[PDB]
This record gives sequence, structure tokens and C-alpha cells, in this order.
Amino acid sequence: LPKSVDWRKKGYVTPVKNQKQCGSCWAFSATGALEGQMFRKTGKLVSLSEQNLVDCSRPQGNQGCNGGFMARAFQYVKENGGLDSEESYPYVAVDEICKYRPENSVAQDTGFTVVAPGKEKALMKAVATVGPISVAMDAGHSSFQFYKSGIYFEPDCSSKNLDHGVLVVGYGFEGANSQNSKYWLVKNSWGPEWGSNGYVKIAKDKNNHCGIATAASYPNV
Amino acid sequence: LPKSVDWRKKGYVTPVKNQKQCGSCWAFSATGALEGQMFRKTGKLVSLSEQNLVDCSRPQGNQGCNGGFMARAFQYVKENGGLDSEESYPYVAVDEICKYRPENSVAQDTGFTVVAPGKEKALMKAVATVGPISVAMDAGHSSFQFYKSGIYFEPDCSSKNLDHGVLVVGYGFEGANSQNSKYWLVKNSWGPEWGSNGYVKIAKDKNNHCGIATAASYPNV
Ligand SMILES: *[C@@H](O)[C@H](CCCC)NC(=O)[C@H](CC(C)C)NC(=O)OCc1ccccc1
Ligand SMILES: *[C@@H](O)[C@H](CCCC)NC(=O)[C@H](CC(C)C)NC(=O)OCc1ccccc1
Ligand SMILES: [Cl-]
Ligand SMILES: [Cl-]
Ligand SMILES: [Cl-]
Ligand SMILES: [Cl-]
Ligand SMILES: [Cl-]
Ligand SMILES: [Cl-]
Repeated sequence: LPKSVDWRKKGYVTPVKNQKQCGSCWAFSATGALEGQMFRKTGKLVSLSEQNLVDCSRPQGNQGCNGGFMARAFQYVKENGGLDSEESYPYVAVDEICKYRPENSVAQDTGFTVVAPGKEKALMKAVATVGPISVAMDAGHSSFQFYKSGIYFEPDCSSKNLDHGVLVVGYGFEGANSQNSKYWLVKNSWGPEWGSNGYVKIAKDKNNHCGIATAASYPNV
Repeated sequence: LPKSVDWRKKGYVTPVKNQKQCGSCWAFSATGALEGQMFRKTGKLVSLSEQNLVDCSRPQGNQGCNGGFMARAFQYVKENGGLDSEESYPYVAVDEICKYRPENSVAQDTGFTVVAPGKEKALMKAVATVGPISVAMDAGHSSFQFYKSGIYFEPDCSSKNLDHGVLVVGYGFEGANSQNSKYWLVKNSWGPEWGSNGYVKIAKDKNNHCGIATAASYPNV
């Protein structure tokens, strides 16, 4: 596998978005993974609607601004037959009545693939051969809220008790040695003013740090 | 006109490039504008060759790594009958022999449209209705070099004596009021590591700040 991967360089990733005061991280992780797979299939990078996911996927078990899961989002897209563009269905960061229109759909999926739980080498393989991957992580620490640069490593991080969905867009290493200071390249949904212009490097191959490989998945397009 | 526009979210913009040690900003601004118009016309996003413009547009009045102008680059593409892909004519950040190959051409233009000098409302209309727009600006400040986040506003900026070509990919505002804290969304060519993932927000409707609306143009495809 490559020593480094960054899907941003290949046209798979939309700009950093901001969920604002709504617990919709799962919808942003899901649209980021679907954006990547739809681009891999058609060559067109089109921002997808998190608001469509927040408003319309309660039947699949999501709870809008009160939380949800990327897999349930991919299930909704499948049961629904489509997902609207962000342009047609804008994000307002609150729970609202479903406004989905098939005429505005720009994406579809047949379900999703799960990466082997807890296996960082399985995740590395999926990132290198599929594109961006939705993952869950433990973001419940002030060190993450205030993160700025470098490789994120939090001693109190859990790999089991996760509370935030994000998008792995690559991996790499700091310094000249490929096996030293490895990291996962993660796109957050807290705007570009958070972290390193909206991104964070999370320690890689350090015992599934913060649970990045515990519950990873991607849509099948 | 829309309250905000972001052509990156619609597939019109290639990933951020890096001119390195060559004064070829004008060529990157020109390829970015043609990449957007060729995508609007065909639905295919193809990276274009800045190196073809650097090496071949001296007859039109450009000077390669010593500087140039987007309008002269669109004139070269028109007179030349085409422009090659980045893949077929790679960027090497130095003045080299013209190696234009018609069989590798993936873009054409019949000339260009200019935006009336100094008219930010005319620039806003062009961005909303056409796609990304080539523009000149005053980038000669340490504040721009070390720019990292927020709306860029530099007191020492000129709206008349400009030195750097960039690409306006959209516009927006901060918060709920669409008329307050407005900005131009600008793609630079100093690599993704510069600024905010290679982008900068420049103050909009603040007296043509840094000259963004002084010499704007786009190719006619
Ligand atoms: C991130 O913005 C949110 C914050 C939720 C605060 C209330 N986190 C989630 O949505 C999280 C993401 C997974 C760990 C990937 N899931 C979650 O909180 O789900 C809650 C839930 C429980 C049962 C049924 C539906 C949702
Ligand atoms: C940006 O990389 C370059 C830096 C040039 C350093 C020498 N800027 C330009 O090319 C600039 C862009 C315009 C303002 C849009 N143009 C410029 O410097 O042109 C110089 C020139 C004069 C006469 C004939 C050709 C070129
Ligand atoms: Cl971004
Ligand atoms: Cl999930
Ligand atoms: Cl490794
Ligand atoms: Cl010009
Ligand atoms: Cl002309
Ligand atoms: Cl306005």
C-alpha cells in the first residue's frame, strides 16, 4: 500500500462544512463518504445535502440534531432511491420537516460496506483503495476541541465509547521515516476555523487511537 | 443574485496547485477559469497545463516565470486553437521550450469577457452566472503570505497597483445577515498548505479591496 494517501489531491473532497449547533456530525461524515464515491463513479464532485439526511432519516433510526449514524444515513439513501444536492436542499442546522424531491437527487447507493472492526490495517487498505471513509471517534475531550496542529494524541481517548462521526480522507507520516509518527488525515465538520483549517491528524497505528477503526464504513454506489 | 456561491461544491474546481518558485500565478488563474468553463460545457473536470501557457504565450505578451496576464493567456488559447492537459504537459516551474501538441488539447476558447473595472457588483453577477472568474489583486503583504483564517482585510492594500493573479470561486457572508461580513472566496496557487487549505476569503463590497474587481475576466468557450 502507499506510504501516504490524500484524497483531497485527487478531487474527491468538498470544502470543509460546519454543523453549527446541531448534533449532525453523522450526516456530514455520511455526505463526505458519498461525495467521494459519487466522484469516483462519475467524475463530478457535488456537495450533498446534510439537511436532507437530518430531516428525512428518522424512519431509519437517526435522530436529526440529537444524533445518528452514517450507516443509517446510507440505508436511508438506499430505501429512498436518492439524496438531494446541498444547493437544492440547504443546511440550516436545526431539525425540520422533510423536503426531499427526487427531481433534485444527485446521488444513490445500494447499501454500505463495513471495515473490519478495530483493524487499522483494514482501514488503511480501504482508505487506499476506495476513497474517503466514514468513521466514528471519541471527540469528548477538551484537547480535541482546542486542537491546532500536529499529531493528535489524547491519553484518555476511548476506542470503544465513541461520540462523533468524521471522514478519513487519507493517511501519512511526519518526518522522514514512513513508519514513524503515522497519522490519519481527518476532515471534521466544525468549520475551517477549527483545528488545522478544519482538519486533524490523528495518531495512526497506536492501538486504534480514539476508535477511528472501530466502526468505519462507506456507501456502495 | 444568490446570497452565496461556491463553485467548488458543484465540481467546477480542481484541487489547489502550487506555482513554487516561478511567477506563474497568472497561468494558474487562467487555467482555473478555463477548467471551470470547460466543465460547464462538457461535464468533465480536466486539469489544464500552466506549463503550456508559461512556455508558449510570449508572442501574446506574457513572460513566463517573470509574470503575465490572464487576458493574454486567453488570447493565446484562442490564437493557438487549444491548450494541453496538465497530465500531458506537466508543470515544472521554470521557463522551457514550447511543446504544445494539438493532439493533447482538451480546451479551447474564442476570446474572453472582461468585467468593467472596479465594479464589484458586476463581478458578483459574473461569479453567480458564469462560474469561477480570473482576477488580479494586491498580494504583496506579509499579512497575505501568512494568512490563515477569517476575512482578509489589509489597510496597505491597493485597488490599482496589483501584482498577483488568482481565481474567485464564489462569495458569501458571515452569520444570518447576507449583507454583512461579505467576502470573495478566492483560490490561490501557493499549494494547499498556504492559507485555508489554499483558499482565502477577501473582504467584499469594501471599496474594491486589494483590487479584486479591477481586472477580472473569463474565457469564452
Ligand atoms: C456529533 O455531532 C453527534 C453529537 C450527538 C449529540 C447529541 N454524534 C452522533 O450523532 C453520534 C455519531 C456516532 C458515534 C458515529 N451518534 C449518536 O450520538 O447517536 C445517538 C443515537 C442513539 C440512538 C439512536 C439514534 C441516535
Ligand atoms: C504572480 O505569481 C506573478 C509574480 C510575477 C513576479 C515577477 N504576478 C504576475 O504575473 C502579475 C499578474 C497580474 C497582476 C494579473 N503580472 C505581472 O507581474 O506582469 C508583469 C509583466 C509586465 C509586462 C509584460 C508581462 C508581464
Ligand atoms: Cl475548505
Ligand atoms: Cl455508522
Ligand atoms: Cl503503515
Ligand atoms: Cl488579465
Ligand atoms: Cl480577442
Ligand atoms: Cl451583496
